[PDB]
Amino acid sequence: EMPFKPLVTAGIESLLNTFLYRSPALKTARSRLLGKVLRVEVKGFSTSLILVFSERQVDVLGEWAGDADCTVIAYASVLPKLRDRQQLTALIRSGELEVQGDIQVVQNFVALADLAEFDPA
Amino acid sequence: FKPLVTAGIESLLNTFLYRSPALKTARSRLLGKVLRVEVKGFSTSLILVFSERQVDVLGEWAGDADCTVIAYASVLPKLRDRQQLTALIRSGELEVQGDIQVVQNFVALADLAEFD
Ligand SMILES: [Ca+2]
Ligand SMILES: [Ca+2]
Ligand SMILES: [Ca+2]
Ligand SMILES: [Ca+2]
Ligand SMILES: [Ca+2]
Ligand SMILES: [Ca+2]
Ligand SMILES: [Ca+2]
Repeated sequence: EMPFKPLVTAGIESLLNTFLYRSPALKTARSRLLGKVLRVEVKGFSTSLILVFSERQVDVLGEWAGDADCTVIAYASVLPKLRDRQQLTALIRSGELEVQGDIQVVQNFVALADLAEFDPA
Repeated sequence: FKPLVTAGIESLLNTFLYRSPALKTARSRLLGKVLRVEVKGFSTSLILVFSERQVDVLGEWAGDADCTVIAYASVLPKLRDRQQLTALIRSGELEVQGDIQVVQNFVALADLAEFD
């Protein structure tokens, strides 16, 4: 029997790495996140998601004893809305997404996801 | 993006439910069943097709499901406890269409797959 939570964090990590780190065209967009710790608190879920950005991959953890550079709090249904910085600004303004710490981290993350969709690799 | 998401969900479900040979008789209750999962707020459906070897997940399905479940994402981790599924249906947190036995068997299997 494999516990559920580590399987979920491993799955998210695999998805993020294939989507964001596989293409070398995105290197300059990923550089903006190097060394950043982004904590994601999904409302209604009892656990946190912590994304640690390095040069060759992002690591996803279910716990983090240290400091996060940016912390985002939102319901899961906000994720398909994070299409670009415009939508991100509207979500912050409406209170659908709450940001603590460095707002630039989540702006750079959303910008990277936007470019990852643009880039056909 | 959709085939990457479904492949990830398929891998998660198979490692969680299909890895242990001890669960074979519990999985047999779902053989040939199709379970559609509509996560509220998301534009796409998740379709789970149960076979003896594995569960297959698809993002698109030209067909009917034996059972369809509709809920917000936060209700999804509450689906590994068979005794609370009735409470979720009663509270309206989980809406069920079609054959209720399919989701009951799925939750019973998910409960047996995990130490509390
Ligand atoms: Ca890792
Ligand atoms: Ca501190
Ligand atoms: Ca830091
Ligand atoms: Ca976009
Ligand atoms: Ca791409
Ligand atoms: Ca049966
Ligand atoms: Ca259990």
